[PDB]
Amino acid sequence: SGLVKMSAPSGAVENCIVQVTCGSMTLNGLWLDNTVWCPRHIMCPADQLTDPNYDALLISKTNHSFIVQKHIGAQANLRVVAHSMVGVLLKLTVDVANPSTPAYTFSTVKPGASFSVLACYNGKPTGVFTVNLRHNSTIKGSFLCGSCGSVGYTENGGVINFVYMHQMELSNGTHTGSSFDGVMYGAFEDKQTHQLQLTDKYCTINVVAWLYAAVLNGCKWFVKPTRVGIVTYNEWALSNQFTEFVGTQSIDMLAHRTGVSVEQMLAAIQSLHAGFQGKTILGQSTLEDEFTPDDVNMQVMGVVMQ
Amino acid sequence: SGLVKMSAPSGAVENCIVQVTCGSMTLNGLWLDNTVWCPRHIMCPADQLTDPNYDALLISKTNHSFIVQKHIGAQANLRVVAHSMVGVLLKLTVDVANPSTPAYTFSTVKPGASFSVLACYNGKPTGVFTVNLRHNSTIKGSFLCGSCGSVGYTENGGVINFVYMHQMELSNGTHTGSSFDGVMYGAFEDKQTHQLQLTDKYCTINVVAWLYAAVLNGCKWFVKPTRVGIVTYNEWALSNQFTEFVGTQSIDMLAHRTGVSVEQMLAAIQSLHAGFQGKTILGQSTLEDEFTPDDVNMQVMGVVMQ
Ligand SMILES: O=C(Nc1ccc(N(Cc2ccsc2)C(=O)Cn2nnc3ccccc32)cc1)c1ccccc1
Ligand SMILES: O=C(Nc1ccc(N(Cc2ccsc2)C(=O)Cn2nnc3ccccc32)cc1)c1ccccc1
Repeated sequence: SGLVKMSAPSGAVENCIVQVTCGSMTLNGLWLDNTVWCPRHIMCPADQLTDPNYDALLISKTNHSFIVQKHIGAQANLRVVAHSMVGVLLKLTVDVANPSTPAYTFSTVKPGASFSVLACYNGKPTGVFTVNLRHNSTIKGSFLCGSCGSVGYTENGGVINFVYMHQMELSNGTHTGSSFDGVMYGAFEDKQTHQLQLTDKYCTINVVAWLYAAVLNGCKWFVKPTRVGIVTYNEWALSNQFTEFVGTQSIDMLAHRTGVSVEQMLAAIQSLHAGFQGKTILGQSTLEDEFTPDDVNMQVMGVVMQ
Repeated sequence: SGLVKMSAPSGAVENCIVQVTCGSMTLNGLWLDNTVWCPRHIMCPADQLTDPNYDALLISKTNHSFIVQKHIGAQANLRVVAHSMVGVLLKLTVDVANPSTPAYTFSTVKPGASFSVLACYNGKPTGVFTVNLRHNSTIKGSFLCGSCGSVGYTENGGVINFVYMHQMELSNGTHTGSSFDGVMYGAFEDKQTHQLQLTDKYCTINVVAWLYAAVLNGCKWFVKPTRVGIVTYNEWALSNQFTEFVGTQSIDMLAHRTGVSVEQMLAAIQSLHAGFQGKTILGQSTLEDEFTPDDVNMQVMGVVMQ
């Protein structure tokens, strides 16, 4: 038992991290087969950060402009033989395939989805943590400018699913990046201008999963006979910065295991949002919305007890 | 900017995880050079878990009693050629040295220290997370029964420092294990009996470090001119389940960078302990005490807030 933020083991991703340098700027890249991916803003000189013309920047560079180095493991300097833009990514073709390329896929995750982040600095892995794609398609991470190129991923049956490359800090502790098709998560441009974020929202179904985790972990004081219909909850959610609830099979099975109904949990959310009354749930006095039902499922399998 | 629970990258440790089976019990082991470590309760029949005779169990086992397999990466079946007891651990000697043994050390951490955990199941790494050794030398982690043998570690300069091997769950969300000298953390025996947990406390210096991280991230509402001397706080701490504050250079450094004195932070603690007044710090409405000063140092290095 217990519930903690858990990341996928990072070894397979660590073997793919490299350092990329262009002019005075350096950050991290991801080396898969004969390709190195990094943010295109590596090309931008410090004085043009507000107004980058990436098309001009691209063609002002030669292949030799980009120095690519592998520092950890089987150390190497990698010759760049082509460079092109893929949305807000630079795609550097190099003359050697990464022999440690894992089986992999690319995906774009949806708000409410969790993934692991390998934080990197100067081409070396430095930390691992998990985030959730926020309703406004930001993430709440921990980064420096030198951490750009850090990689978000999930893992399933030996296959690494690459979903995020770190691009920018939008505001304090608020970050965004692109999927590997080069599309930036959310309504955000890779430039150094104030950009307004859409309002964030609690991910209801994640909150519900977390409350079920709590109940399986013996924490149940918040469960009452009180029920709220999904239609009534969703109307309330629109006025209180929660997402609308749509049930899933995974939630249904958690309800089955605990004997606590979805309508009870939605009622608990409404009460708890008004206040925790000096009490805690799984160590917290705020609603937790970054565990998905799948994340919870992985960490439970106890019999409901009490 | 941003502050998240960060773990050390796990790849170096992943290469050392194996599966160990004895009779019908299987769990995880750590393979370094020609040695495999695992909890000694792998020898115990299900029906003797209340009062195992580990010395008699050891004698009844042969080297052939133990099946060790590497299931990930370079797969292997490892032949056991010796077995001996090391406190609450078994030390198996195998006939093949792990070719991927990292530079490593062993140490035993003190209450208030953080370390990373690679959760494993049937000899396969499954997840990474960070814990803090509690005041009663338990940890608040996330483990299932097949997770025994999972490994706790830190990184120090390309050296893996192994500090924990998971042994048991004491109560919901409460765990302990041993260092690799085979000494169990805390007052706990490796038998299936209810054991008394000494009362936990808030680690004051960690809470202080967390408050400093908040200020460095532009969260400052809790800072007042109010001060409380160290000697006075410590008197207060004894009656309110906080550890005594002893100053360190790391904390002094944070105080200097933020211009907020330790005494102001201890005052904030006394106040926040009474209640957060409907406000939040770094997203939370409870005092966070599992970030060490060094954990915080590594995630800060932005420049001046007001
Ligand atoms: O510093 C340099 N470049 C740079 C690049 C990107 C950013 N932006 C905004 C942006 C995106 C596209 S254009 C501008 C971030 O959000 C970088 N970033 N990303 N995560 C960060 C966390 C903390 C601080 C900064 C962080 C800022 C600066 C530099 C250094 C030497 C030579 C040339 C350039
Ligand atoms: O299940 C078996 N053994 C076993 C071993 C240890 C434990 N204990 C307690 C303990 C310690 C020393 S002796 C007894 C835990 O705390 C295991 N543990 N460790 N972390 C856990 C999290 C959730 C549930 C259980 C967890 C429980 C059972 C088994 C299965 C087949 C054949 C023989 C034995």
